[PDB]
Amino acid sequence: DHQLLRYLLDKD
Amino acid sequence: MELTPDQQTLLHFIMDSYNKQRMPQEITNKILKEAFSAEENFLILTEMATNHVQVLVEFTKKLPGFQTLDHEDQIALLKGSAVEAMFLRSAEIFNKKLPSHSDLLEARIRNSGISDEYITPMFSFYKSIGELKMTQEEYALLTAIVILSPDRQYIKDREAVEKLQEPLLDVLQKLCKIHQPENPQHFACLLGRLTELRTFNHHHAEMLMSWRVNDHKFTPLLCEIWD
Ligand SMILES: CC(C)c1onc(-c2ccccc2Cl)c1C(=O)N[C@H](C)c1ccc2ccccc2c1
Repeated sequence: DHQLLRYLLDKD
Repeated sequence: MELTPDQQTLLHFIMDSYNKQRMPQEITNKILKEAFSAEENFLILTEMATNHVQVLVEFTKKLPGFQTLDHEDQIALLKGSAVEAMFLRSAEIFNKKLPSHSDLLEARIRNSGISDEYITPMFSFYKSIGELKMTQEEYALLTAIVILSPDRQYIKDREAVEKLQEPLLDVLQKLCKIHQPENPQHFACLLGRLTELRTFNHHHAEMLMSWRVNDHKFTPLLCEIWD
Protein backbone atom coordinates (compact mmCIF):
# COMPACT_ATOMS: atom_id res chain seq x y z
CA ASP A 1 0.00 0.00 0.00
CA HIS A 2 0.94 3.72 -0.63
CA GLN A 3 4.06 2.62 -2.59
CA LEU A 4 4.89 6.07 -4.04
CA LEU A 5 4.70 7.82 -0.63
CA ARG A 6 6.81 5.01 0.95
CA TYR A 7 9.50 5.40 -1.76
CA LEU A 8 9.54 9.24 -1.37
CA LEU A 9 9.76 9.07 2.44
CA ASP A 10 12.53 6.42 2.51
CA LYS A 11 14.71 7.72 -0.36
CA ASP A 12 17.87 9.90 0.06
CA MET B 1 7.03 40.39 22.71
CA GLU B 2 9.69 38.08 21.15
CA LEU B 3 10.08 34.39 20.21
CA THR B 4 12.36 32.43 22.58
CA PRO B 5 15.69 31.15 21.00
CA ASP B 6 14.06 27.67 21.03
CA GLN B 7 11.00 29.09 19.11
CA GLN B 8 13.27 31.02 16.66
CA THR B 9 15.16 27.77 15.93
CA LEU B 10 11.92 25.79 15.34
CA LEU B 11 10.61 28.61 13.08
CA HIS B 12 13.90 28.86 11.14
CA PHE B 13 13.94 25.07 10.42
CA ILE B 14 10.32 25.32 9.12
CA MET B 15 11.02 28.48 7.05
CA ASP B 16 14.21 27.10 5.45
CA SER B 17 12.45 23.87 4.39
CA TYR B 18 9.34 25.74 3.11
CA ASN B 19 11.50 28.09 0.97
CA LYS B 20 12.89 25.04 -0.98
CA GLN B 21 9.66 24.53 -3.04
CA ARG B 22 9.95 25.95 -6.56
CA MET B 23 7.67 25.57 -9.63
CA PRO B 24 9.73 23.67 -12.30
CA GLN B 25 10.32 25.45 -15.65
CA GLU B 26 8.85 22.60 -17.76
CA ILE B 27 5.49 22.77 -15.93
CA THR B 28 5.50 26.63 -16.30
CA ASN B 29 6.23 26.36 -20.08
CA LYS B 30 3.29 23.89 -20.44
CA ILE B 31 0.80 26.50 -19.02
CA LEU B 32 2.08 28.85 -21.74
CA LYS B 33 2.31 26.47 -24.74
CA GLU B 34 -0.29 23.62 -24.49
CA ALA B 35 -3.59 23.59 -26.43
CA PHE B 36 -6.43 25.13 -24.39
CA SER B 37 -8.75 22.08 -24.04
CA ALA B 38 -10.23 20.05 -21.12
CA GLU B 39 -7.77 17.16 -21.77
CA GLU B 40 -4.56 19.25 -22.04
CA ASN B 41 -5.60 21.45 -19.06
CA PHE B 42 -6.30 18.47 -16.77
CA LEU B 43 -2.94 16.85 -17.74
CA ILE B 44 -1.17 20.10 -16.57
CA LEU B 45 -3.15 19.93 -13.26
CA THR B 46 -2.08 16.23 -12.86
CA GLU B 47 1.62 17.16 -13.39
CA MET B 48 1.30 19.97 -10.82
CA ALA B 49 -0.29 17.52 -8.29
CA THR B 50 2.54 14.93 -8.77
CA ASN B 51 5.20 17.68 -8.36
CA HIS B 52 3.44 18.98 -5.19
CA VAL B 53 3.35 15.49 -3.52
CA GLN B 54 7.14 15.18 -3.99
CA VAL B 55 7.68 18.72 -2.64
CA LEU B 56 5.34 17.97 0.33
CA VAL B 57 7.28 14.80 1.29
CA GLU B 58 10.64 16.71 1.17
CA PHE B 59 9.22 19.52 3.34
CA THR B 60 7.68 17.05 5.83
CA LYS B 61 10.98 15.13 6.22
CA LYS B 62 12.72 18.32 7.45
CA LEU B 63 9.96 19.17 10.02
CA PRO B 64 11.61 19.05 13.51
CA GLY B 65 10.73 15.65 15.01
CA PHE B 66 8.87 14.14 12.02
CA GLN B 67 11.67 11.56 11.46
CA THR B 68 11.42 10.57 15.20
CA LEU B 69 7.83 9.28 14.80
CA ASP B 70 6.96 5.58 14.17
CA HIS B 71 7.47 4.84 10.43
CA GLU B 72 3.80 3.83 9.89
CA ASP B 73 2.62 7.02 11.67
CA GLN B 74 4.80 9.07 9.25
CA ILE B 75 2.93 7.45 6.27
CA ALA B 76 -0.49 8.01 7.97
CA LEU B 77 0.39 11.76 8.45
CA LEU B 78 1.56 12.20 4.84
CA LYS B 79 -1.50 10.33 3.52
CA GLY B 80 -3.94 12.32 5.65
CA SER B 81 -2.49 15.79 4.87
CA ALA B 82 -1.76 15.52 1.10
CA VAL B 83 -5.08 17.13 0.00
CA GLU B 84 -5.21 19.86 2.70
CA ALA B 85 -1.53 20.84 2.06
CA MET B 86 -2.16 21.04 -1.72
CA PHE B 87 -5.13 23.45 -1.24
CA LEU B 88 -3.08 25.57 1.20
CA ARG B 89 -0.17 25.83 -1.30
CA SER B 90 -2.73 26.58 -4.10
CA ALA B 91 -4.13 29.45 -1.94
CA GLU B 92 -0.55 30.81 -1.57
CA ILE B 93 0.11 30.54 -5.40
CA PHE B 94 -3.24 32.36 -6.12
CA ASN B 95 -2.57 35.22 -3.67
CA LYS B 96 1.10 35.57 -4.79
CA LYS B 97 -0.07 35.22 -8.47
CA LEU B 98 2.41 32.45 -9.49
CA PRO B 99 3.95 31.35 -12.00
CA SER B 100 3.69 35.16 -12.74
CA HIS B 101 1.20 33.28 -16.03
CA SER B 102 -1.31 33.19 -13.09
CA ASP B 103 -4.34 34.28 -15.19
CA LEU B 104 -3.54 31.59 -17.80
CA LEU B 105 -3.21 28.91 -15.06
CA GLU B 106 -6.56 30.01 -13.52
CA ALA B 107 -8.14 29.85 -17.03
CA ARG B 108 -6.80 26.26 -17.42
CA ILE B 109 -8.18 25.08 -13.99
CA ARG B 110 -11.62 26.53 -14.91
CA ASN B 111 -11.58 24.65 -18.26
CA SER B 112 -10.15 21.24 -17.17
CA GLY B 113 -13.46 19.33 -17.09
CA ILE B 114 -13.85 19.71 -13.30
CA SER B 115 -17.41 20.64 -12.15
CA ASP B 116 -18.22 24.09 -10.65
CA GLU B 117 -19.39 22.21 -7.49
CA TYR B 118 -15.66 21.75 -6.71
CA ILE B 119 -14.11 24.77 -8.57
CA THR B 120 -16.34 27.45 -6.89
CA PRO B 121 -15.57 26.65 -3.12
CA MET B 122 -11.89 26.30 -4.28
CA PHE B 123 -11.55 29.99 -5.45
CA SER B 124 -13.83 31.15 -2.58
CA PHE B 125 -11.24 29.63 -0.19
CA TYR B 126 -8.29 31.30 -2.03
CA LYS B 127 -10.09 34.70 -1.77
CA SER B 128 -10.81 34.00 1.95
CA ILE B 129 -7.03 33.27 2.52
CA GLY B 130 -6.13 36.41 0.52
CA GLU B 131 -8.16 38.60 2.92
CA LEU B 132 -5.91 37.58 5.86
CA LYS B 133 -2.75 38.89 4.04
CA MET B 134 -0.80 35.88 5.27
CA THR B 135 2.98 36.17 5.62
CA GLN B 136 5.31 33.38 4.37
CA GLU B 137 5.86 32.37 8.09
CA GLU B 138 2.07 31.86 8.43
CA TYR B 139 1.81 29.72 5.26
CA ALA B 140 4.79 27.57 6.36
CA LEU B 141 3.57 27.15 10.00
CA LEU B 142 0.00 26.40 8.92
CA THR B 143 1.31 23.75 6.46
CA ALA B 144 3.38 22.15 9.29
CA ILE B 145 0.28 22.23 11.62
CA VAL B 146 -1.88 20.59 8.89
CA ILE B 147 0.74 17.79 8.40
CA LEU B 148 1.36 17.26 12.13
CA SER B 149 -2.34 16.75 12.90
CA PRO B 150 -2.61 14.18 15.76
CA ASP B 151 -6.26 13.27 14.97
CA ARG B 152 -5.59 11.73 11.49
CA GLN B 153 -6.92 8.22 10.92
CA TYR B 154 -4.56 5.20 11.38
CA ILE B 155 -2.09 7.00 13.81
CA LYS B 156 -0.85 4.57 16.54
CA ASP B 157 1.02 7.01 18.89
CA ARG B 158 -1.07 10.25 18.83
CA GLU B 159 0.60 11.89 21.88
CA ALA B 160 3.92 11.79 19.96
CA VAL B 161 2.31 13.85 17.12
CA GLU B 162 0.70 16.19 19.77
CA LYS B 163 4.19 16.94 21.24
CA LEU B 164 5.27 18.09 17.73
CA GLN B 165 2.17 20.12 16.78
CA GLU B 166 1.66 22.01 20.11
CA PRO B 167 4.99 24.07 19.88
CA LEU B 168 4.08 25.10 16.30
CA LEU B 169 0.64 26.42 17.43
CA ASP B 170 2.50 28.21 20.29
CA VAL B 171 4.90 29.88 17.75
CA LEU B 172 2.02 30.81 15.40
CA GLN B 173 -0.03 32.42 18.19
CA LYS B 174 3.11 34.30 19.38
CA LEU B 175 3.78 35.61 15.80
CA CYS B 176 0.12 36.84 15.64
CA LYS B 177 0.66 38.74 18.94
CA ILE B 178 4.02 40.19 17.70
CA HIS B 179 3.00 41.17 14.09
CA GLN B 180 -0.72 42.00 14.65
CA PRO B 181 -0.99 43.44 18.25
CA GLU B 182 -3.92 45.61 17.06
CA ASN B 183 -5.91 42.54 15.81
CA PRO B 184 -6.40 40.08 18.76
CA GLN B 185 -8.62 37.82 16.56
CA HIS B 186 -5.89 37.18 13.88
CA PHE B 187 -4.94 33.76 15.39
CA ALA B 188 -8.69 32.81 15.56
CA CYS B 189 -8.98 33.78 11.82
CA LEU B 190 -6.04 31.47 10.93
CA LEU B 191 -7.74 28.64 12.88
CA GLY B 192 -10.90 29.51 10.86
CA ARG B 193 -8.93 28.80 7.69
CA LEU B 194 -7.80 25.39 9.12
CA THR B 195 -11.42 24.16 9.56
CA GLU B 196 -12.30 25.41 6.01
CA LEU B 197 -9.26 23.36 4.71
CA ARG B 198 -10.68 20.19 6.37
CA THR B 199 -13.89 20.49 4.23
CA PHE B 200 -11.81 20.04 1.03
CA ASN B 201 -11.09 16.43 2.13
CA HIS B 202 -14.65 15.17 1.63
CA HIS B 203 -15.25 17.48 -1.39
CA HIS B 204 -11.98 16.36 -3.11
CA ALA B 205 -12.58 12.62 -2.29
CA GLU B 206 -16.17 12.87 -3.63
CA MET B 207 -14.82 14.57 -6.84
CA LEU B 208 -12.25 11.74 -7.28
CA MET B 209 -14.77 8.87 -6.84
CA SER B 210 -17.12 10.42 -9.45
CA TRP B 211 -14.57 10.11 -12.33
CA ARG B 212 -15.44 7.10 -14.53
CA VAL B 213 -12.71 4.66 -15.77
CA ASN B 214 -13.30 5.87 -19.41
CA ASP B 215 -13.29 9.64 -18.51
CA HIS B 216 -10.13 11.64 -19.44
CA LYS B 217 -9.76 12.72 -15.75
CA PHE B 218 -9.36 9.08 -14.48
CA THR B 219 -5.79 8.92 -13.11
CA PRO B 220 -4.68 5.83 -11.10
CA LEU B 221 -1.62 7.62 -9.61
CA LEU B 222 -3.81 10.49 -8.26
CA CYS B 223 -6.17 7.92 -6.60
CA GLU B 224 -3.24 6.22 -4.78
CA ILE B 225 -1.99 9.43 -3.10
CA TRP B 226 -5.35 11.12 -2.33
CA ASP B 227 -7.67 8.00 -1.84
C1 LIG C 1 -4.71 28.73 -7.53
C2 LIG C 1 -4.55 27.90 -8.75
C3 LIG C 1 -4.04 28.83 -9.84
C4 LIG C 1 -3.56 26.71 -8.49
O1 LIG C 1 -2.25 26.98 -8.65
N1 LIG C 1 -1.49 25.82 -8.37
C5 LIG C 1 -2.36 24.89 -8.05
C6 LIG C 1 -1.85 23.54 -7.70
C7 LIG C 1 -1.03 23.40 -6.56
C8 LIG C 1 -0.54 22.15 -6.20
C9 LIG C 1 -0.84 21.04 -6.96
C10 LIG C 1 -1.65 21.16 -8.09
C11 LIG C 1 -2.14 22.40 -8.45
CL1 LIG C 1 -3.13 22.49 -9.85
C12 LIG C 1 -3.71 25.40 -8.11
C13 LIG C 1 -5.02 24.72 -7.82
O2 LIG C 1 -6.08 25.20 -8.22
N2 LIG C 1 -4.97 23.57 -7.11
C14 LIG C 1 -6.18 22.79 -6.75
C15 LIG C 1 -6.13 22.47 -5.26
C16 LIG C 1 -6.42 21.55 -7.60
C17 LIG C 1 -7.74 21.20 -7.92
C18 LIG C 1 -8.02 20.09 -8.68
C19 LIG C 1 -6.99 19.26 -9.16
C20 LIG C 1 -7.24 18.10 -9.95
C21 LIG C 1 -6.20 17.32 -10.40
C22 LIG C 1 -4.88 17.65 -10.09
C23 LIG C 1 -4.60 18.76 -9.33
C24 LIG C 1 -5.64 19.60 -8.85
C25 LIG C 1 -5.40 20.75 -8.06
